[PDB]
Amino acid sequence: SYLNHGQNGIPPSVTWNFNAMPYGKENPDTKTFPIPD
Amino acid sequence: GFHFQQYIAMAGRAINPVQWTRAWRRMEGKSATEVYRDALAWTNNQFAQISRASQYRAWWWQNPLGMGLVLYGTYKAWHMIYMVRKQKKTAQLVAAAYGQGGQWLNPVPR
Ligand SMILES: CCCCCCCCCCCCCCCCCC(=O)OC[C@H](COP(=O)([O-])OCC(O)COP(=O)([O-])OC[C@@H](COC(=O)CCCCCCCCCCCCCCCCC)OC(=O)CCCCCCCCCCCCCCCCC)OC(=O)CCCCCCCCCCCCCCCCC
Repeated sequence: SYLNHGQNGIPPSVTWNFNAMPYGKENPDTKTFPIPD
Repeated sequence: GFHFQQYIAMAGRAINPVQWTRAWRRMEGKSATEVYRDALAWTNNQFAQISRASQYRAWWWQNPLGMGLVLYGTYKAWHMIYMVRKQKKTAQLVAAAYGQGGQWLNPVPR
């Protein structure tokens, strides 16, 4: 009976944040194809 | 150049409010053409005094560069009093809006 003394949802499996987004003029994590001049 | 003290005194009288009422009374029966002609005549009288008296008279500030130095000094005073003040204000404005040097930032990279 003590198994039901305390289930809204669950904790998130993964999280995404702003610092995970890349930035940089030279950083190749932002370069897919060259932008025309 | 000459009569800088008189010019300072003129500015003082102009800022004095009582002189505002005096000028309001003097402007009774007066035209914009007359006012403009009077101001232009005053300026011409100053410059003509200079042109005439520089031929034979020397002021206390006479120097091997003549009135060029007095004119440069007038310009430098104007600069430091007005333009550098405006620069200070603009600097504080830019530093509050974008950060120091924000007006010289490079465009956002693409
Ligand atoms: C601080 C300087 C730096 C300024 C900021 C930086 C700017 C750099 C750019 C410079 C550009 C200069 C502008 C050039 C344009 C032409 C200007 C010009 O020739 O006519 C000026 C003008 C002269 O008018 P004028 O048409 O030739 O007619 C002359 C009269 O007939 C009278 O006839 P007179 O024969 O009896 O005398 C003729 C003449 C005689 O002028 C002279 O020959 C100078 C006599 C002394 C020789 C050594 C000069 C330098 C060292 C002593 C003076 C220190 C002050 C610096 C003065 C710089 C100008 C030389 O009279 C004067 O000019 C008096 C000036 C000295 C006033 C002293 C006031 C002391 C208060 C400040 C505390 C002490 C100083 C603190 C330390 C500052 C260090 C930077 O001088 C005035 O300022 C008129 C004052 C009217 C009364 C105002 C109420 C009193 C307030 C006193 C301060 C007045 C403003 C001066 C500010 C400087 C002191 C803080």
